[PDB]
Amino acid sequence: EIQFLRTDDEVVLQCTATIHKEQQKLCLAAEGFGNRLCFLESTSNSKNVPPDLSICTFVLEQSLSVRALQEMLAN
Repeated sequence: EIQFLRTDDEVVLQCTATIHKEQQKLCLAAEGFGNRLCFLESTSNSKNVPPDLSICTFVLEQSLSVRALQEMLAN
């Protein structure tokens, strides 16, 4: 009944802002071409300004354990 985040699923990372006693919802965005630095795209003001979700989505490839990751990195 409750869905589980599984690998190969496309997701967006959202964080909440409490600036000046206002709940602002922001997503983690990055433009791979050009500036590699990540920035935030606001999604709480979708009524006034459309969010650019095209560059805020990530795909979860692997969910290896810590020990399995260490063995990966050793080998």
